[PDB]
Amino acid sequence: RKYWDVPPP
Amino acid sequence: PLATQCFQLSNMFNPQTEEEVGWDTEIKDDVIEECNKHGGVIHIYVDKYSAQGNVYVKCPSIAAAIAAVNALHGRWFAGKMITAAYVPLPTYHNLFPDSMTATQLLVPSRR
Repeated sequence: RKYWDVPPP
Repeated sequence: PLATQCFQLSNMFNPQTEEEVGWDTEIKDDVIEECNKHGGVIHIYVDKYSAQGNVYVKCPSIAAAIAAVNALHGRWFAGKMITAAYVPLPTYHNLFPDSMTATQLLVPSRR
């Protein structure tokens, strides 16, 4: 699960 | 804006596009885990209804809230930019009266 610091596509 | 123990995060999700069961519990755990790098959390509420994707948070101290707001504001979360803003203590307590006497640090549900 990774959501923090994930930039847009 | 004057610093308090309480803040609101926005743009964390869009309730219309959240299908997976217990998604709000996973958001809560995402926020608790991240705030453990600062000074932890004593109350959190994931707003499942507002289109803005709001999370309310109370830290054990003003210092812990300042560290959390400064580190969370302007971060990317799931491809979107999140905002963190202070909430005055009486506004927060009107919304969430049980947070007035919260003292215990919260632990995420998942491992």
